[PDB]
Amino acid sequence: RKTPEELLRQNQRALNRAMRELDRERQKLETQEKKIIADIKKMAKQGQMDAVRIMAKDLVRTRRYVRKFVLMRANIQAVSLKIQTLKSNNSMAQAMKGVTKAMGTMNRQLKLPQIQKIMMEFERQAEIMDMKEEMMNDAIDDAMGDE
Amino acid sequence: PPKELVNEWSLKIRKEMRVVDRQIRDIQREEEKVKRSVKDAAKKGQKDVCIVLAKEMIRSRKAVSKLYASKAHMNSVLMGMKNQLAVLRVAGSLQKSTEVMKAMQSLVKIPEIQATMRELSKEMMKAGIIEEMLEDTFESMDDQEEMEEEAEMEIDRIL
Repeated sequence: RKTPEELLRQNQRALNRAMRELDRERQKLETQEKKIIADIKKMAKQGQMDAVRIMAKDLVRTRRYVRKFVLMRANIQAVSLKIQTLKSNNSMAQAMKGVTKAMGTMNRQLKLPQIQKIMMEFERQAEIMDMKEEMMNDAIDDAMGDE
Repeated sequence: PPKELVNEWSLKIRKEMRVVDRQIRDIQREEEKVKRSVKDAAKKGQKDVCIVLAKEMIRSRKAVSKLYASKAHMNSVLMGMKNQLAVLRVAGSLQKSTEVMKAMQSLVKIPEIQATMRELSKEMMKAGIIEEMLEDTFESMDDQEEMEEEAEMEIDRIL
């Protein structure tokens, strides 16, 4: 048995190897292409008026193939780019589950009713402060007076 | 094995393309010889036989064109074989990627993550109302329009 992340790393770097070897094949075809233009230029001055046409067809065909070698290089890298975000999604899922559990156990401590009871008790005591103080000042200012 | 046979037959393809190149080279040596013969015929004043010499000039060139077409066609089928090998290997890599894809997605599934969806939604539902209750009870303590105006006046005094 192999752990899931072990297979992921192997697959990713196998994709990298495939990209590298596709690049090597493309480079070989570009060297062959340059050889083709060299031969066409050599034969262009010589002439024949048609062998240049056959080699031009061969050259555009080489370009057509290297087009799609680059295309498969992009295709291979695209699936690696897709699989990169998979572990990010898994990490977000696990961390989100953890923070959800933390928030749940935080909310379970003080629920709706007792926090409201604390609220009413504090508000009533704030009522009491103002009543005592304002009554005191009323009575004492009334007693002093004269101004 | 698919990869093994491709390299073998590709190297044979170039082996035979070089033979075709050798044929072209030999015919071009004869090409130079006949061109020199044409030049010799022209200077002698017998311009009439130079027509037959020119027919000789062009027949060999047609043969050269045929051989070059043969070479290009062999090269084309070689490139096609290499292309098919590349496509097959790309498909194999895609299948290998899909295998680990399924293997690593097998752990987390839709139901147990939708349970967390709803759980976080309800926890935040409660947290928001609790925070709003605390904010409202602390803002109910004294007037806000009265204090907020003194706040800008505080800025002038400090500055």
